[PDB]
Amino acid sequence: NDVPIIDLQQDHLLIVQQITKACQDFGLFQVINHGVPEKLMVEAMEVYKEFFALPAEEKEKFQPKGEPAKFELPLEQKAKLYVEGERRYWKDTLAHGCYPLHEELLNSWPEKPPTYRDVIAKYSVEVRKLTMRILDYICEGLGLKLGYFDNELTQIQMLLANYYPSCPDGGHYDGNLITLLQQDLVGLQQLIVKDDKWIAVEPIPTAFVVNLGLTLKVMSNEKFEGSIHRVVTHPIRNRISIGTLIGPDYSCTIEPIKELISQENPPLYKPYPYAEFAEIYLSDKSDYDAGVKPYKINQ
Ligand SMILES: CN1[C@@H]2CC[C@H]1C[C@@H](OC(=O)[C@H](CO)c1ccccc1)C2
Ligand SMILES: O=C(O)CNC(=O)C(=O)O
Ligand code: NI
Ligand SMILES: [Sr+2]
Repeated sequence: NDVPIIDLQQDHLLIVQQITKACQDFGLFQVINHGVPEKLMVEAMEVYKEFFALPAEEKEKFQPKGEPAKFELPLEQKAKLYVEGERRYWKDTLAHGCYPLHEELLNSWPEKPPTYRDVIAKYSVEVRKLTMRILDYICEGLGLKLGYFDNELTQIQMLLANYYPSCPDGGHYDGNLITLLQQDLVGLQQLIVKDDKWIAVEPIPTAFVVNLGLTLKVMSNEKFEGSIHRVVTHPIRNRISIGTLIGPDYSCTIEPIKELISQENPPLYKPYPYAEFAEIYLSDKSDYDAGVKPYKINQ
């Protein structure tokens, strides 16, 4: 496995160097000793195991007008079941916003299992906290002031809990800024561009896989790579994974961070509305970066 595993209790400068190199080379890495309670990660996975085992009577409560929603605008934050492209569906996703944790938002979350709201609220807070630490390591690697992304660029925090039914014998960037993913079974693969080859991202049940989204690829002016990754169906196990997809509010304007831009390293994208990007990203799957192709410049 060539995917870096970065221990967040090493000396501070080694963390920054390792994260920086991973962001430049792959756009994907794993973190361990990351400060999120292991007992909470286990409880959250147990919550989704139970949720996906509930009977139809419960699951229908998350299916607007009798069927799962699609990832299409407007992308609401209330909890809903989603599907995304059929295969030989292939994936059920429970998704909802998590930030800020409002009463009206929490009130849309599952009531069963009865621990869902307490466990997943605590998990959201912890995963967010860790996500903001990692962005700050990225700030130091890019030479940006700490806290640069602690604003509307991280205003939206979508939890996407995925269930992949087994089959005996899908690639994308995430369009947002940064994603943390918890898994405990093989199935996640990263595209190694230089070989045009898919490789396994080893499942470490107490680690988080960190992958950079298209928005960060653009804002770093391609100093950092976004991760192109996919999931292959498990031949034996139903697989569950928990993604926390953090990024801009839909009222944001995305552009290469001006402080990174020079005469020698000009901007590679013009500014665009995130909401306009989001529409293309969700609709046009003709290429991985179709969402940002209309904004490319200096090529
Ligand atoms: C596998 N798919 C991919 C990634 C997750 C899942 C569902 C969809 O991605 C999203 O819905 C996220 C939600 O924040 C998104 C939506 C608009 C703009 C930026 C990011 C596409
Ligand atoms: O489920 C996995 O292991 C990977 N999930 C995704 O890439 C996603 O939901 O965007
Ligand atoms: Ni993804
Ligand atoms: Sr139904």
